[PDB]
Amino acid sequence: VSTSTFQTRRRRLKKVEEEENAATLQLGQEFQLKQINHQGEEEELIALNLSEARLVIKEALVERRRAFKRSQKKTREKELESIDVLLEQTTGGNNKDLKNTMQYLTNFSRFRDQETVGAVIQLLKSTGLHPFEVAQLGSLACDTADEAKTLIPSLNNKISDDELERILKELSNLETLY
Amino acid sequence: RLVKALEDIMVHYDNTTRNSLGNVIQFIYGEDGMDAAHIEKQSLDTIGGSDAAFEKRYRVDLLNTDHTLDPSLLESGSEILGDLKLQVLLDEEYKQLVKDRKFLREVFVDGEANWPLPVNIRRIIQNAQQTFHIDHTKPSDLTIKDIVLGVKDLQENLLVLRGKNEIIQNAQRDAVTLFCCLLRSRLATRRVLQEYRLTKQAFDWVLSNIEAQFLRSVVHPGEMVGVLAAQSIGEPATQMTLKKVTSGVPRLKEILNVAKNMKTPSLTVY
Amino acid sequence: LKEKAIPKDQRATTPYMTKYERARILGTRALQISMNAPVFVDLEGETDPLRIAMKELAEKKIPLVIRRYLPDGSFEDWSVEELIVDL
Amino acid sequence: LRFGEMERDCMIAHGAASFLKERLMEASDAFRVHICGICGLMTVIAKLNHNQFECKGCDNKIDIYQIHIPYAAKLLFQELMAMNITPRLYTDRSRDF
Amino acid sequence: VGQQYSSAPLRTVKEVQFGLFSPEEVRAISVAKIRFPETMDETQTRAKIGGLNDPRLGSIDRNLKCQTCQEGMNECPGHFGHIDLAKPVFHVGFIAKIKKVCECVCMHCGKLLLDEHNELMRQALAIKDSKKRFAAIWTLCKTKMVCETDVPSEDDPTQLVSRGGCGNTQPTIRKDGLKLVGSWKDEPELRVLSTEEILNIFKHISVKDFTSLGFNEVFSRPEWMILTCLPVPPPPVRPSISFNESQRGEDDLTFKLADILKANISLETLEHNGAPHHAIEEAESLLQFHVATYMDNDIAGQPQALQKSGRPVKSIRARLKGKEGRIRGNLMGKRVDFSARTVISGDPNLELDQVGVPKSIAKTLTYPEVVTPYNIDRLTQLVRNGPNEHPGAKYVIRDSGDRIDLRYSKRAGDIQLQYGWKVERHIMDNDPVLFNRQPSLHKMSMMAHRVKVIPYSTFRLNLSVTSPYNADFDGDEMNLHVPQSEETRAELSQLCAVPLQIVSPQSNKPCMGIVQDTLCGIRKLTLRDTFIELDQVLNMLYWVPDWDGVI
Amino acid sequence: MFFIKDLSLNITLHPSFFGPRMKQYLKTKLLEEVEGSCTGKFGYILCVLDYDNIDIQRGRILPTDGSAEFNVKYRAVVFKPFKGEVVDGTVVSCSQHGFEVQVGPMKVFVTKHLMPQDLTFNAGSNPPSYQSSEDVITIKSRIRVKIEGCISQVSSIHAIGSIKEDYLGAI
Amino acid sequence: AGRAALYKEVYNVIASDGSYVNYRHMALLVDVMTTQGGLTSVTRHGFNRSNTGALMRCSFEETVEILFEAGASAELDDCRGVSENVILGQMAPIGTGAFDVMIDEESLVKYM
Amino acid sequence: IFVYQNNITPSAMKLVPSIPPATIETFNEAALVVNITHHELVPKHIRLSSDEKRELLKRYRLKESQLPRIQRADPVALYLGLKRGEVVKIIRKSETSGRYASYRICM
Ligand SMILES: [Zn+2]
Ligand SMILES: [Zn+2]
Ligand SMILES: [Zn+2]
Repeated sequence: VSTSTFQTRRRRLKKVEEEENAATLQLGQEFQLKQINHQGEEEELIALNLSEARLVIKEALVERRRAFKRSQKKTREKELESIDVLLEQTTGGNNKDLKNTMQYLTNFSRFRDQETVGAVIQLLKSTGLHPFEVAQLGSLACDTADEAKTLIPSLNNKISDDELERILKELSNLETLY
Repeated sequence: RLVKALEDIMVHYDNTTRNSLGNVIQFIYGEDGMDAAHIEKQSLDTIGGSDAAFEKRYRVDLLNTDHTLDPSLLESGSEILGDLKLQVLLDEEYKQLVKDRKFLREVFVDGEANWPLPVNIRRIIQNAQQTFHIDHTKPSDLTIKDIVLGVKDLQENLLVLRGKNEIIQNAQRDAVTLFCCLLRSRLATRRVLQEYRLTKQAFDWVLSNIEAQFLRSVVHPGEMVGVLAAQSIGEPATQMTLKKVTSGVPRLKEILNVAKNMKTPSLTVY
Repeated sequence: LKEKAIPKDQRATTPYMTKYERARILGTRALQISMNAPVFVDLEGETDPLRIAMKELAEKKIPLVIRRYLPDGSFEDWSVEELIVDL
Repeated sequence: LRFGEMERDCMIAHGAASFLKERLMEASDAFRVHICGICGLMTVIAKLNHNQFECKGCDNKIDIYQIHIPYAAKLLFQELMAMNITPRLYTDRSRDF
Repeated sequence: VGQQYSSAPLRTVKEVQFGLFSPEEVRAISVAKIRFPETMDETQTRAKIGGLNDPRLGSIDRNLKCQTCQEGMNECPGHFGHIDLAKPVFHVGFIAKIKKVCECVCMHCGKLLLDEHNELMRQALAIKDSKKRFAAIWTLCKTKMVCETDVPSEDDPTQLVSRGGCGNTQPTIRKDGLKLVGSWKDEPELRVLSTEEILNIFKHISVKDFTSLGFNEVFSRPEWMILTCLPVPPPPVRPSISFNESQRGEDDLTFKLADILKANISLETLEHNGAPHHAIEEAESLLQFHVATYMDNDIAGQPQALQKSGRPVKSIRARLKGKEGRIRGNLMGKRVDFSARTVISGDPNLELDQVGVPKSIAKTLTYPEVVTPYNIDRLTQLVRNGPNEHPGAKYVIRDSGDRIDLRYSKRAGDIQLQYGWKVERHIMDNDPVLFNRQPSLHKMSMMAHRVKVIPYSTFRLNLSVTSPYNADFDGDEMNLHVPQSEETRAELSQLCAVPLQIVSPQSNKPCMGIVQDTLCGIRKLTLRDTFIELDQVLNMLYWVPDWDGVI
Repeated sequence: MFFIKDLSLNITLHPSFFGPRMKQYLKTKLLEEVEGSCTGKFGYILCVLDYDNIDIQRGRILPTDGSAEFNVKYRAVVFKPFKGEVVDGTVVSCSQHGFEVQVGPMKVFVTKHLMPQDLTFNAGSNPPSYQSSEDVITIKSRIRVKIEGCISQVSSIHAIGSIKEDYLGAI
Repeated sequence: AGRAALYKEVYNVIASDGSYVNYRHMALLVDVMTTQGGLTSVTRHGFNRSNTGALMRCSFEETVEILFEAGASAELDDCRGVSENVILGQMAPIGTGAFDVMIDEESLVKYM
Repeated sequence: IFVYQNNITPSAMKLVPSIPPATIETFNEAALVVNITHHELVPKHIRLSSDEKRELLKRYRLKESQLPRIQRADPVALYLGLKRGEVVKIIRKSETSGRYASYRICM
């Protein structure tokens, strides 16, 4: 009667396990790499960038707006105003958090096209770097290898500085004009 | 005490009698998988009497003028005279009945005909003779094939255990054994067309009623067989208002407590 | 395990409904009919939820599924429509 | 009136599980406790007016379950607790068997 | 439910994990400190002092308090406390298991007296049943009374290998009521074994040994068998009943607990101050008594903790012991609501499947019905009729769980109904019930009948139905239980009903037949000598309810 | 950062709702109970994806009341922030103590001391701002912040972030 | 042969009173007593020595004691027995409570 | 198999399980005289193979503990030379079925 997951550990009475969550990929019990899909199989962790996320949300809101019409029988600035409208229909005011997240995601959007976002994901998943690193490198607009290995301190020497610079310089070309 | 010792014990969705742990006690409750209340005391006609009286009541010979069924009893009776293909089935029936006689005389030392079994065969016969207005004058239309193959098929439909595999099929076969012997004893080609004089309609109805009444008789998964058994032992032990050996309440507590130091130790040599 | 969900094919459990089963299906269904649950069978002037449930089982218009548990942990899911109420 | 062990026996034999549940709980005794998801003890300080919970010695204001058990059971458990024995109640199993 | 809603998810107990309380865990869970050996009356003020009873634990009066939860007396269970014992003490039940483990392990080092190297030990360690494994291990190493350091190898015995440490001699331990004594060997060193000594040796036992001795490193650690911190039971376990004002009305356990605090304070005092060493162990042996006598008074070692009256004190062990105890007195067998007991009288005009219930029991026993469209009109009329007009109701429970007592309700002659509410109505005719007779020896003694509300004080059952109930009408009393749920009564109808019990599965035959009056009557009636004329025959036909109408 | 997790929810239905379009009310109650809600263990549960392909399942009826326990299995876009996480956001409120930068559904507070030397508070300019020889943080400016600590609350999760370390602050 | 001899005597005691009991009940108690590999007693030293849940075993003769052996052997209660569900005040898996009930979303829309 | 007239010394019997994989069974001369299985109330106990055991537990869906047991030193258990873990399909006579197939595992 609240919100349940899928993975449960053995209640061996003791509690001392919940360690500090750090920059160096120390995610939560649920948030680690080996996430389990609802059908009962292994799945790599899901991590979206500040654009891809907005796209997923916008897709699912359009699909709920449409899912309701079946059962009803028996640039930049324009987007803010369109999102206002869709939200006011798909949600019941309570989602004040989701509405704010929609405004923030549409504001700080790195790439506003599923096409460009796709090409970005192709360029990033090719690293072999962890989903959170992939997502964060996709939401933060860096220019330098030093800037990137500092804002994302999980990198360090998981990737070559020059190679990371090549990825970085490619992202800047992929950038969206408002 | 008895109640407590048998609490957790009940019949499961597989017919196995199990406890709280899940350890098996009885593979198919009561060794037959039948509910106590549906069972009635009947007679096995394949046990007693001389092998001659047995022959007189079960043996059918189409090939012998001094043994053949009179066509006043069977419509196909005049044309049955000689048919070995049919005679081979009569020899199958009679071989099964004789195998039955020797099996029953092996299960019961004394050879008692009277035993508790489901489906009151006695009743259905009378009931058919009431419903179909059976007259012991006009001949029975039935084919000697319709009878023998009707009983052979009925046996195949008398289920207790459904499971597809061998162990289950063999278990089903074992548990139904005694009832199939009684069924064969009362459904022989002499009895069917002489003692009962069943018509095709009456016979086919009788088979359906044996099938339904048997299928109903199977124990119900959830039946608290344990507690029921305990109380079935408890009530007559309470209503116990009582050549020299302890019996009644003393011998009873003696057994329940498994006395290594028994009051009346008796031994009987044959 | 949820693997213990025996397929709709292969069923060692009896096709008939047990006395314990019909009594609980009817009890629960009448209890729901009293919590003002929707009645599928057309009420031939019926006031008593028990009778309503009895007709509901007669017209096989009950939406209930009996999860029969096999001792080992396993289970065979059967419908009220699937089961025979010969009794 | 006493629904004694005798009556218990008979109802079980009959197979009327829901009646016996009613007669043991619902009608007679009846009680609801707030046990911890870590240690199966009635520790959780349920302040249900403002939905505050917490199991001190667990730092658990998250995993709490409400359970329907007779007050004589809450009692039995508290008397076993009183003798230094832990009668831990777990809502979900592991044994299978 | 314990009345009032909580958003906490409702679940069922699917596992019961036993074990021991860790003194650190008792200490952690503890809501109160426990320091005062008194009760209430802080400077004689009718209020519990911050020491024993409600230093947080729980209220003794019709006034809120229970550390931040409160909720009153009802709905809120008691909250535990702690006692810090100046010296540790043995546990009554664990005394023998403590002795057994002491005989199993070497003192000072804390290692098993027996190792894998022994063939019979290998044969023992094979058992994984905690009970049988430990039973084997103790019987095996109770003989060994020297911790072997040097053990002959699985090669040739000429080469002894060091399995462990200390070639120290073990004492022959024997009981003495509350304490243990051992001896080493001219003359045996007969010495007293202290709680502290035993605890440290237990603390030193390796987890391998722990489990291989019939324990568990997580739930039940051998060390915790010796109590350091006592768990203080809250007021619902030890009720204090302040009768209006001028009275106290305490409980047995409360007294024993206060006696423990007395013994503990007297011990602590001698530890800090003047310590004559073997003069202090006097208050320790008394603490040993008080603590063990708080749990069990019906001990073997004679002295029972008698009260200032002569009552040997109601100990926890006695509370739980069955045959009208706790288990068999409150959980296996209990007192119920919606039940009736009156004298039984025989009747030939009723039905087999019925029970004659007096109007006075009908107007008392009540079924809570649901406000449904199918019976909304009937329920509104019962609510009009009230509690005294036979076809009526006693209470009206709303969806909100609020209950209106129809009698003290001044506007109970206008009251409007809305769906899903409950109208607690009188026992209406043809309502199923469980009519049973004590002792319920077999299934049949507990049958489900149909209701027939009749005048005159007795329960009227059918003559033929006395056979499975096994009692005459010589002034026999019978129980009658009211099923509260639609499914509960459905169970009574499709399982427990009188016509279903006709054929007894105890002996595959019927249990009910025609009896006494009806029996001698039917024999005399069935004859070639028995003749009846037209006039009496017409009436004999009319007396058949299911008569075809054909003479 | 934004995760997409597979989650379940135990929704309980009353028999009155056992009418053909039940699935509608189950999906709806799931969206009432979960959408917008924040938890410590999972964070802000923002949006349940694919309204249609939400697992309905067979609902277990209770033996006390006719009510049915359903375990509705879904998938949703979730937001859980962490220490070390570097995220950009927009100012909301400001004081002598510091400014509060809004990141997604949450407010990450930047203390005075978590800002470099030059950054000096000045309320004597409406709206109260922060000054330097290049940087001026006011009402709704864009800042890149490094989260240092998190607080798990009601249907809220807050954080404390620094900007003193390199490549951070105003953008 | 022990199982057999035991039934023979139990039956001879039921017939000593001169009463009748159906084979099944007796064969049941008898097979209960033998399953354990030998002749198992019907007392505190008989059945209360079994592997069965501590809560069930405590409901007969050795209460406090078996509960102390439960807390000592960190015993686990499976909650599959009558007594253990009775103490907990729940629907025991006996009779009516053996199976489970669920509604089908599909069938609910089919009938209307 | 070793047939001893009256007794064997405990100094000798130490050599009984000493030689693997082989098993050394010991039965008294006097105890052999009369056959146990030949008695009226002794039903037929049948030794099972590893595959027969695996199929028995596979079909009924049980654990080894979940099976009825036979003592290791049982007259029929020694007669059959049953080893700890072996199963026997006891086919007996039933006054309500004719035949009943029971199963017992070694202790
Ligand atoms: Zn806890
Ligand atoms: Zn409280
Ligand atoms: Zn040592």
